[PDB]
Amino acid sequence: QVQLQESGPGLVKASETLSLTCAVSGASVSGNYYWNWIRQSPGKELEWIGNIHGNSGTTTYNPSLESRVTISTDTSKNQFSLKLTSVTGADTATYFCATQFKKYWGLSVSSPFSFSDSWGQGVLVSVSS
Amino acid sequence: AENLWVTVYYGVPVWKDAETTLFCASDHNVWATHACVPTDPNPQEIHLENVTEEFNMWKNNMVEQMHTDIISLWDQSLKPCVKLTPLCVTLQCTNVTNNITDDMRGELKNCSFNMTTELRDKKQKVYSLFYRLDVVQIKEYRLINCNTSACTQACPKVSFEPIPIHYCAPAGFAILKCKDKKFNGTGPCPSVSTVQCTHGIKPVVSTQLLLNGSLAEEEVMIRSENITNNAKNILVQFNTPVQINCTRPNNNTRKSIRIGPGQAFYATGDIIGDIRQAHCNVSKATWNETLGKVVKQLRKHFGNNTIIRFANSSGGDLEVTTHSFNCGGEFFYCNTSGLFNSTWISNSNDSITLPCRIKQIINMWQRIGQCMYAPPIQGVIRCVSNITGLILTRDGGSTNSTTETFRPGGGDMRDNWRSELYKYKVVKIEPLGVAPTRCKR
Amino acid sequence: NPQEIHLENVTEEFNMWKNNMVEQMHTDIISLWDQSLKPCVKLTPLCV
Amino acid sequence: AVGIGAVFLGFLGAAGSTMGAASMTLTVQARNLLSTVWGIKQLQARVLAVERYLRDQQLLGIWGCSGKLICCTNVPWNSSWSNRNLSEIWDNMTWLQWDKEISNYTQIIYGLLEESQNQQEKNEQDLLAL
Amino acid sequence: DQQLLGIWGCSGKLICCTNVPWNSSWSNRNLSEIWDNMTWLQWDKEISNYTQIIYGLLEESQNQQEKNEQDLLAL
Amino acid sequence: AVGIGAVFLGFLGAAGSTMGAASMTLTVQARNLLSTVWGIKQLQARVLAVERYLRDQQLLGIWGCSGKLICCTNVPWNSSWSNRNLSEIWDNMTWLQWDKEISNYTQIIYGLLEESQNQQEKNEQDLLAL
Amino acid sequence: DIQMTQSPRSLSASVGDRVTITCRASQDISPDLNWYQQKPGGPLKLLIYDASNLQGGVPSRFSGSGSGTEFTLTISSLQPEDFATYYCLQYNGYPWTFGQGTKVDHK
Ligand SMILES: *[C@@H]1O[C@H](CO)[C@@H](O[C@@H]2O[C@H](CO)[C@@H](O[C@@H]3O[C@H](CO)[C@@H](O)[C@H](O[C@H]4O[C@H](CO)[C@@H](O)[C@H](O)[C@@H]4O[C@H]4O[C@H](CO)[C@@H](O)[C@H](O)[C@@H]4O)[C@@H]3O)[C@H](O)[C@H]2NC(C)=O)[C@H](O)[C@H]1NC(C)=O
Ligand SMILES: *[C@@H]1O[C@H](CO)[C@@H](O[C@@H]2O[C@H](CO)[C@@H](O[C@@H]3O[C@H](CO)[C@@H](O)[C@H](O)[C@@H]3O)[C@H](O)[C@H]2NC(C)=O)[C@H](O)[C@H]1NC(C)=O
Ligand SMILES: *[C@@H]1O[C@H](CO)[C@@H](O[C@@H]2O[C@H](CO)[C@@H](O[C@@H]3O[C@H](CO)[C@@H](O)[C@H](O)[C@@H]3O)[C@H](O)[C@H]2NC(C)=O)[C@H](O)[C@H]1NC(C)=O
Ligand SMILES: *[C@@H]1O[C@H](CO)[C@@H](O[C@@H]2O[C@H](CO)[C@@H](O)[C@H](O)[C@H]2NC(C)=O)[C@H](O)[C@H]1NC(C)=O
Ligand SMILES: *[C@@H]1O[C@H](CO)[C@@H](O[C@@H]2O[C@H](CO)[C@@H](O)[C@H](O)[C@H]2NC(C)=O)[C@H](O)[C@H]1NC(C)=O
Ligand SMILES: *[C@@H]1O[C@H](CO)[C@@H](O[C@@H]2O[C@H](CO)[C@@H](O)[C@H](O)[C@H]2NC(C)=O)[C@H](O)[C@H]1NC(C)=O
Ligand SMILES: *[C@@H]1O[C@H](CO)[C@@H](O[C@@H]2O[C@H](CO)[C@@H](O)[C@H](O)[C@H]2NC(C)=O)[C@H](O)[C@H]1NC(C)=O
Ligand SMILES: *[C@@H]1O[C@H](CO)[C@@H](O[C@@H]2O[C@H](CO)[C@@H](O)[C@H](O)[C@H]2NC(C)=O)[C@H](O)[C@H]1NC(C)=O
Ligand SMILES: *[C@@H]1O[C@H](CO)[C@@H](O[C@@H]2O[C@H](CO)[C@@H](O)[C@H](O)[C@H]2NC(C)=O)[C@H](O)[C@H]1NC(C)=O
Ligand SMILES: *[C@@H]1O[C@H](CO)[C@@H](O[C@@H]2O[C@H](CO)[C@@H](O)[C@H](O)[C@H]2NC(C)=O)[C@H](O)[C@H]1NC(C)=O
Ligand SMILES: *[C@@H]1O[C@H](CO)[C@@H](O[C@@H]2O[C@H](CO)[C@@H](O)[C@H](O)[C@H]2NC(C)=O)[C@H](O)[C@H]1NC(C)=O
Ligand SMILES: *[C@@H]1O[C@H](CO)[C@@H](O)[C@H](O)[C@H]1NC(C)=O
Ligand SMILES: *[C@@H]1O[C@H](CO)[C@@H](O)[C@H](O)[C@H]1NC(C)=O
Ligand SMILES: *[C@@H]1O[C@H](CO)[C@@H](O)[C@H](O)[C@H]1NC(C)=O
Ligand SMILES: *[C@@H]1O[C@H](CO)[C@@H](O)[C@H](O)[C@H]1NC(C)=O
Ligand SMILES: *[C@@H]1O[C@H](CO)[C@@H](O)[C@H](O)[C@H]1NC(C)=O
Repeated sequence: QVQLQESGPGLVKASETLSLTCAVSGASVSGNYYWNWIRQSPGKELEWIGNIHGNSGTTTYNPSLESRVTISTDTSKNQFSLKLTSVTGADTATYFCATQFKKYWGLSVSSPFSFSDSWGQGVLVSVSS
Repeated sequence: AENLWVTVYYGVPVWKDAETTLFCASDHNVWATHACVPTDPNPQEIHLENVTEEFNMWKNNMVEQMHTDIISLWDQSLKPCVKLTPLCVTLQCTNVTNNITDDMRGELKNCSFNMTTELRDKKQKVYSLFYRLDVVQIKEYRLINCNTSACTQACPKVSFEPIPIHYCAPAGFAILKCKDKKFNGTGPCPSVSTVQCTHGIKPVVSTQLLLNGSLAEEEVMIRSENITNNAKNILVQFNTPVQINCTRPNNNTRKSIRIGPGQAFYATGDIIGDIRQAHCNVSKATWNETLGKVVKQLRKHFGNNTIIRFANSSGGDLEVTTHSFNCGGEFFYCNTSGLFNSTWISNSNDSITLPCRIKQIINMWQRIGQCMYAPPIQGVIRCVSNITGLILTRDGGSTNSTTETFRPGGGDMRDNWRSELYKYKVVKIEPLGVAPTRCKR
Repeated sequence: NPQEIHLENVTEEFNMWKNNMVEQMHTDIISLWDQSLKPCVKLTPLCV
Repeated sequence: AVGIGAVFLGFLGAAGSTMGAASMTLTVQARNLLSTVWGIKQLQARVLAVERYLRDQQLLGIWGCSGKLICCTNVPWNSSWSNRNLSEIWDNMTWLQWDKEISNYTQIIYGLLEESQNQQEKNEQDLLAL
Repeated sequence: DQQLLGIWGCSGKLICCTNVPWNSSWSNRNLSEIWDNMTWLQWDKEISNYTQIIYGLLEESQNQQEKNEQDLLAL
Repeated sequence: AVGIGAVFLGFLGAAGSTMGAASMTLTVQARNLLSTVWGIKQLQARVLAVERYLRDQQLLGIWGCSGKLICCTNVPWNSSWSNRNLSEIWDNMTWLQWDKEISNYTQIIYGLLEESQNQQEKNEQDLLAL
Repeated sequence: DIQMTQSPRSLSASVGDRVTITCRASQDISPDLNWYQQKPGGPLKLLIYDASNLQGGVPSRFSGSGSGTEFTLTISSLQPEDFATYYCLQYNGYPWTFGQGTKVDHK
């Protein structure tokens, strides 16, 4: 099974860059996986930040945060990192790193089905003026 | 009632422990990569879920294969090089006393002798600077190896720098890797993967200290085949590295003497400026913190109220009594006595300096009858390295006293390879299987 | 009695300047020349 | 349909899976069995691998299961070899455990298969004689 | 080569025709312009880029056939 | 039922027996065909043995007798090869004597078998075309 | 962006009661929708994938149904551990939008 653990600074200042890291065990970052970064602010709805393809490196960010989100991967450390520039008060939230995929028990994409997903414990980040 | 019948399957995922011969994979050197296959740019690993295996680092044949391959490569590298047969002559030596300190008195000898030339009816008179460890008195001296065997000179083009090497198994076999942290090398590993071959392993040769190695991902790890037995060495793996800076400061000079048709001997001409001792430096606070971690981990196996002592080496050959290594072609032997000297009881910028010596006639592996003459290196030399482990030995250990004393050890190079191949094993697949099934032919 | 089979309608592409047979022949000739000289006298004492 | 990953069980991935699930990927294992002093050792290893492959293929051909990955036979299953029912074998066990259990009843089954296949060949020849 | 032939169920045969249908994307030419107006070298040059997928299809088809045969013999 | 010995005809033990009796133990013979300077010779011998085994298997496969020890064919028996009847062959002669007798009519039979198997394969393909 | 409306926003029920939650999308996304459960201060647990397939290890009481622009999650017999926030998520097209979260507590 794939396990994910988040880490990063618990407090950041306004207008600074928030850097978070998520380390994965049981799988490889370079594999055919979609590594996801999501956030949830206190008492609000979940907001999907962005995603990156492990094998190809293609990145897709939320249009609202497309101008301030950067997702990268480190194969040597077996992890992936998120950078959020120009953080503000609204950015205070709990950030989660996730990944979901389909595991096939045969050959080619026709054989049975096995949906798998993993979400980390998450890290709370607060932005101070 | 069962009406079951034997049915055969080919390709079942079953394996057994086995021994085989692995081959190279790598991205002028003594460790020849010419006869080694290129490595795949994207290695593949398959994590086996629900598979718990059995591992034993002290019964791994890969260590033996690595030792044999390293020795074979070292022997092969020296074959097409000059043999210093004519160097066994009567030397006439004098003390060197030009701009020397109080600790380099008598270490260097200025020795003159007769030598052959390209024409076999002519002789020349030459001189060179030798080390006191190389010449034995017969004002007349001789090389230390002359009564044991004649032996060769390393060619000056080959480099001694280690290069990573990967070991990949043949078809029909597999390499299982234990991904469980805190795994002490023996017992069951729940978490296992399959690899085509291992990470790059540098064949670093050293004693009493493991240099340029791998670090434990979590904390200091202590391993021993039987920790109750005092005759078995203890391998300590650090969590963080400790930087060490070694240097030979003398501005050496090299000259060539033609001893025959297309044969040259490289002698030390003269030293420019002052003459001082080579030495190493290691930070004090970092070493104290590392020893604190080591004693904290040692208390787990040897009681919580036991006094833990670090003392000097017992004795023996210079190779095993001192931290011996090679820094850019020059062979250092250093006195790690300021490090392992302290006692621990249950409850700024200065650095420790190890002064130490250099040698030129080398018996690398534990063999007798084969040397290796290292030509001198020109100019000052300096190097920096990471300490990432120790090889310790427990002296005595009787129940009379409640104090445990540990001393540095080494000598055998298999312990150096064992610290790197502890989490790997080799198995062979068994694709034929039989089961009950309800057909009938 | 060597055998030759003429292939009809087959038009091949040839390039003399990138033929590995030449390299193999050169290596084999050099190896044979080196092998022939091994069991022969070495004139070391003639340097006088 | 976007933001979804696809992964296939590779080589020995089905080692921890049950027998029934592991029996659906025999080809990935089957394909991997085939593919101066040091050259001698490398060539010896290659020759040994080829010999092992040929020995296994010869045994399969002698049992009459040539060219098949799954080949059910005519030999009845003696209850002395094992007592467990199919429910507790193909859905609650793995191939390694089965190999460990049955490792001491392997050769007699091979001999029975050989003699059975010889009998079938003789009977087929007799039938075709008419 | 022999193992590749055997895995597809064509063991011990020189001409062994299979169950995989011919996708028109691989080649649109009809049998008249293939078996009577072309050569094996030209065909190999033409279809040199659609080879591995056909091999995988043959493998999966043979596996399915073996499974179905076992199920039929179970009854 | 005590004090009785059980001995099996081993390897070439049937070399002196008749053809019919010798044809009942083909497996024991079949299993035995597979299993610094001196290493070269040993490896050369092993490679030669493997090559011989593969050549024999290819010859068997080309005739349509793949994976069989007693495979019957469709080629009629020309009377010019041997006039003896089955009574004086399978019950009053040995395989060595038969090999000595028919040692000069072997290759033509092989060619006939090859051509017959090719024709059978073509006809089977044509039948399946419908 | 595909917008999601989940109802009821907050629900109160006792142990053993049948609970129904509806989630509607601005456009057809079937069968691409998952149902997740989140306890206070903990990570989200996947209950249903593809809107009709029960995730391995989930109790059989949970079920999912619907299609088009209307999907339903049903808990046949509510349990003490079932009091949580339930969300519906889609992956047919970016961005991935979650529901507001239906909170089920003890009456
Ligand atoms: C642990 O790892 C560290 C780093 O990972 C090791 O430290 C490195 O050691 C190497 C080798 O000593 C060193 O590279 C040398 O740096 C010298 C100074 O810049 C260079 O002069 C030297 O080049 C000479 O040697 C090469 C062969 O090694 C030749 O190919 C080259 O042409 C040079 O040789 C010329 O010069 C010499 C001297 O004048 C002359 O005699 C020759 O004839 C020729 O004319 C190497 O490039 C790195 O700089 C070190 N790294 C650091 C950070 O210091 C350390 O050694 C490892 N520990 C152990 C125990 O192995
Ligand atoms: C490694 O082992 C674990 C269990 O030890 C495997 O997970 C198990 O997978 C099986 C089948 O995929 C699950 O069985 C299912 O049970 C449910 C509920 O009873 C049933 O509705 C299904 O029809 C199916 O029978 C089993 O529950 C599950 N175990 C756990 C604890 O979740 C896992 O698959 C193994 N790894 C591999 C690679 O096979
Ligand atoms: C070696 O050769 C000898 C003879 O050359 C073999 O012994 C022969 O065995 C056959 C059958 O086992 C005997 O046939 C018998 O013939 C009598 C004739 O009246 C018949 O009544 C019986 O029913 C049977 O058919 C044959 O007599 C016997 N020969 C002798 C001289 O006794 C022997 O078997 C051979 N060895 C091996 C290992 O085959
Ligand atoms: C080693 O000894 C030699 C020979 O005595 C020294 O070389 C002599 O150096 C002096 C000047 O110091 C010259 O005048 C002589 O001509 C040199 N002799 C020869 C034969 O060249 C050499 O200096 C000594 N080296 C050291 C380090 O003391
Ligand atoms: C090099 O050889 C010469 C002679 O070939 C040595 O000079 C002789 O030394 C011996 C002492 O052992 C004297 O008895 C001779 O009279 C000397 N002969 C001459 C011609 O000088 C010289 O000592 C040798 N050099 C070294 C360093 O040993
Ligand atoms: C000594 O140890 C340090 C720390 O482990 C090494 O520096 C690391 O080098 C790797 C190169 O693979 C980098 O990925 C890390 O980011 C580096 N870490 C730091 C903190 O700088 C250093 O290379 C080691 N020295 C030698 C000679 O091996
Ligand atoms: C680890 O070493 C100890 C010390 O040798 C072993 O215990 C000894 O076993 C021998 C066997 O005959 C006895 O004679 C000694 O009296 C034992 N000494 C003590 C202190 O118990 C121990 O067996 C070794 N561990 C293993 C697993 O073999
Ligand atoms: C090891 O440490 C000693 C000091 O304990 C260093 O000696 C100093 O070296 C610097 C070189 O930049 C000189 O400027 C100082 O004058 C030296 N001080 C003394 C008291 O000798 C030595 O250089 C260090 N060596 C290495 C290789 O790090
Ligand atoms: C070993 O050598 C390294 C590099 O020469 C030393 O690291 C330097 O230390 C000085 C003084 O603190 C700094 O100004 C440099 O920036 C450092 N450089 C690097 C690359 O780290 C190190 O202090 C030495 N350690 C010992 C124990 O002598
Ligand atoms: C470890 O320390 C001891 C204690 O200093 C060393 O023993 C010394 O050995 C030298 C010989 O070179 C004597 O001159 C000293 O008198 C000894 N010390 C004492 C207190 O008697 C021992 O040599 C050290 N270990 C090594 C390997 O050098
Ligand atoms: C290793 O270093 C230690 C510490 O300097 C040496 O021990 C000293 O040896 C000298 C002998 O020349 C004594 O005069 C000192 O009193 C010793 N120091 C102490 C603290 O006892 C030791 O000799 C060195 N190793 C070797 C092999 O010489
Ligand atoms: C050289 O110096 C050493 C150390 O001072 C001394 O023991 C030796 O006797 C000296 N040899 C001479 C002056 O020939
Ligand atoms: C060579 O000489 C040294 C010192 O004179 C001695 O220790 C050694 O034993 C000698 N070697 C042999 C083989 O006698
Ligand atoms: C440490 O090694 C001992 C050696 O007997 C073994 O019993 C123990 O299980 C090992 N520890 C772990 C965590 O595997
Ligand atoms: C060593 O001596 C040479 C020759 O005088 C000089 O060029 C070089 O700079 C010296 N090296 C050092 C480190 O002083
Ligand atoms: C060893 O430690 C003692 C501390 O009691 C100290 O006095 C002594 O100088 C140390 N020796 C060396 C060689 O560092």
